[PDB]
Amino acid sequence: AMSKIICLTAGHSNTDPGAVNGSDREADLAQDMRNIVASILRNDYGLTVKTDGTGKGNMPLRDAVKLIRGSDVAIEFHTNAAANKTATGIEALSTPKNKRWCQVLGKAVAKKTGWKLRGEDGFKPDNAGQHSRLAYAQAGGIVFEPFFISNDTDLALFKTTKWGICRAIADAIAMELGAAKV
Amino acid sequence: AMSKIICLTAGHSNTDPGAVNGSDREADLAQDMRNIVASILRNDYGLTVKTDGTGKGNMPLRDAVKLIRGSDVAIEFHTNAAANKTATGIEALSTPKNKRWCQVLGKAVAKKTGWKLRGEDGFKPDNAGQHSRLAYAQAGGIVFEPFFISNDTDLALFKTTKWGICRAIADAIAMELGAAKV
Ligand SMILES: [Zn+2]
Ligand SMILES: [Zn+2]
Repeated sequence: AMSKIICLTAGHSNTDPGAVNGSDREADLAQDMRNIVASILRNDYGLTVKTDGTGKGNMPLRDAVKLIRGSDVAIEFHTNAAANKTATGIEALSTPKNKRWCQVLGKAVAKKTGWKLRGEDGFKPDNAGQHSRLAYAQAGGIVFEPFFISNDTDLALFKTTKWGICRAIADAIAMELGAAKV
Repeated sequence: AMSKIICLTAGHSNTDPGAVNGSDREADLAQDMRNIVASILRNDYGLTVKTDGTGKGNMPLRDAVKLIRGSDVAIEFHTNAAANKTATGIEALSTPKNKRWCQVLGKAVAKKTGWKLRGEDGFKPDNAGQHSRLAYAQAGGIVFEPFFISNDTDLALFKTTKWGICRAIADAIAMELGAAKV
């Protein structure tokens, strides 16, 4: 696990913040997910994590893809959104190579939240995907959408259990890599 | 600053979360402040920080005061609240003896955000106080309330710039303790 490289990035930016629900912005939620998961992987496990920093995300695709290629797992955090404010659940978009990783991530979040796993236990393939960062998924990264920002109830749960959810994600990544806590 | 000790805690708990504004809760914002500032002081400045953990707060007073007494500076993060939803500004409650630290913190946040300083450049004394954790300030800790959760505009600013606000706080603490800015 100490030879492994985990890439974590955040979708969207301060100027183009993705989906919004009130004063909650996708860009901000994605920044929190990337930062918290990164910090736990580094602190609790001493693992190598490469990121697009601690600020907002939306690293240029060219640069992102270079990071994807240099890593063992690469995850960009996003929130889902629908006009239907009852739409709910967890999904991760990637190539079939990454199905197991998508399922590990999705299950980690489902256990903590009771949210529904969409797709195949949280996996949706790139060949059928529609996304602003579909190119990231096509390149072998994972576009992870743990919840719909448009779902007020799920968003409230996320906001009240953010650190616990992100710890579940970090712990699941470490477990899959066989990394013990340090 | 390498031999100094900082204490950081958070107000309120998961099931008694303090003031709320929609699905934003004081306990959760306080947890973010405490965790982000602590992580910057530890990871960027290499300083020694004592905390009530990475979860929710409301460490018992007997325990909290042990940390206050064993630190060079001790801050519990809270949010202010009012019936008047346009009430605004920064305050830090502590003993008179501890005025300078309160003003350092408040002015740092004012510079970053443009928020108004309440009291004397952010300081308010423990001897005229009304607060659930007044006893934390009475012991010479600092009950820090950088903004009113009840103010939609200021809460939104916190939400969109929190990592910068928390870095401004961490920088102010480090520099006052003798460390070079990072
Ligand atoms: Zn997105
Ligand atoms: Zn409070």
